[PDB]
Amino acid sequence: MREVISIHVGQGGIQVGNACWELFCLEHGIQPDGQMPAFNTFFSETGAGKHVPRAVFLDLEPTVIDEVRTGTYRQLFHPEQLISGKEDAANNFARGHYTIGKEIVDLCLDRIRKLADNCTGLQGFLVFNSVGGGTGSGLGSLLLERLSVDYGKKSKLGFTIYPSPQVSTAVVEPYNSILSTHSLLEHTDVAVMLDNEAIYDICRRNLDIERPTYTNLNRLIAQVISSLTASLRFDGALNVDITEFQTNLVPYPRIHFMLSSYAPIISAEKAYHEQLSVAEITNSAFEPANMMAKCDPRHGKYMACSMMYRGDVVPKDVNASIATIKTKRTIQFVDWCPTGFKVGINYQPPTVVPGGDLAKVMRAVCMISNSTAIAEVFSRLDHKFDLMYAKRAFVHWYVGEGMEEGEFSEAREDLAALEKDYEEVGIET
Amino acid sequence: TQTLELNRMRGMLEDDFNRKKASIRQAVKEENQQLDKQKRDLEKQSNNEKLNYERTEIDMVKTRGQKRP
Ligand SMILES: Nc1nc2c(ncn2[C@@H]2O[C@H](COP(=O)(O)OP(=O)(O)OP(=O)(O)O)[C@@H](O)[C@H]2O)c(=O)[nH]1
Ligand SMILES: [Mg+2]
Repeated sequence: MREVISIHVGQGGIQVGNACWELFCLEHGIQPDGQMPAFNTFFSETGAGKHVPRAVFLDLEPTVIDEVRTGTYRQLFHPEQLISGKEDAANNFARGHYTIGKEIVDLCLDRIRKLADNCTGLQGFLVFNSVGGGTGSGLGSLLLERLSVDYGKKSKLGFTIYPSPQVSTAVVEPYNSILSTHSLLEHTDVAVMLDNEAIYDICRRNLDIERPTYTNLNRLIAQVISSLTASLRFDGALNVDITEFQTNLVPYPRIHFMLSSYAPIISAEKAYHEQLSVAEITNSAFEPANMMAKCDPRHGKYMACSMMYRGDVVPKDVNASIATIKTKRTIQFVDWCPTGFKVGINYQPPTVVPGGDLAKVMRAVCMISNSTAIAEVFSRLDHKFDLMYAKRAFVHWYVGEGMEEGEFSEAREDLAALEKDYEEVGIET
Repeated sequence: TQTLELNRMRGMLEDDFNRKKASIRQAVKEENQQLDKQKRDLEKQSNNEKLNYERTEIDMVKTRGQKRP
């Protein structure tokens, strides 16, 4: 009787949600048939066994949602929560926020209302979408607008797969990412950056697979989100609301851009060779090598940090290890948060998904941090925008739909002030 | 005598709890040992299969002589 709603807009969202619902069906014992031989957070019961998950699936390119509709989970998802237009967006914002998107966002709103009226104590939203995309950026921004204007009190935890500053899957990412950032910053309360590259380096070092694919990255993201929802899913000594997250991790109304980390993530052999104590694991969780957002946190000072533990985890060693962390030297907090840590334990140890490169592991910790290194990301990203708008490139591709041009400036202007933000709050007093 | 009857209670319960936890850890070690065989064997199968397929490909390519009409 305390549930979540998850939305998977765009191409990144639908893939990561595919893997994540695979994991969730694996955990709660729910079979691909939708029958089961705890689920009230995600799933819902249709009277007799055959359950349906609380989610909507939006991607106007009908290809990936077709790959779902014919996949191993054809029987599970509600045949009406699979919406897709008859065209694509092509990585520009206006193609998914002004003209094309103007069609199905109302259908999404109707479906969401007809899901929520069935909910009892719905806590938070969980959208999944890239910003470099065309339909996960525009349509997602419009849906965020509609949600933030209708319901209100509910938290809105988005999980955006930002593009790394180095690698690129498209050449117009800066535009429709600046636009997404500026259009969500006024209607979100959480935005955890999940770079698509740091996970590659992770799989290269902790897992020895020099050739990883989107499947393994999505499995890892599913693991993170499952470790997160482990609070509501099953019990534990420290059950924490999801509304806890928007309380511990929102200092000021404008600076709410967290980054996450997960530990431990190892193969079978390393687990055979390793100790995996509480101190060791909460020490490794702080290393920069496993920050989902590709950053160097030493470049800045933290502001808030929340840690969800699961497995055979003794609280006394928890307190001792976090104390030693706060006395460690390389990290640095700021003056205006002497209380920096937040903890929450659960007795649901992680799952060994068959074939998943991850190995069976007794303990786990997920660390979501509101930090200051993320700021510099914008800088480098703003970098790109400079060289792109110093020549008025691709503007015609945007005006060829109906989105006014001057908006660019505004959006860009906003991010400029954004940098000012992390030079006004990051400064001691 | 009562306090000894109780201290032996504490001792037996603890020296059972610890052996049980160690047994759990050994079972997890065995589970990881088992999981290792999957990545030990699937890679061997895929290697042998690539060998066979690419050898057959080499054969099919080389099997192009001359026509001489
Ligand atoms: N880590 C990860 N990233 C993904 C995955 N699937 C897609 N992405 C990212 O999605 C982005 C590609 O842009 P799209 O989302 O396809 O664009 P769109 O909004 O769907 O609109 P159109 O593609 O034009 O139809 C890239 O950044 C991908 O890395 C995934 O499964 N895992
Ligand atoms: Mg797409």
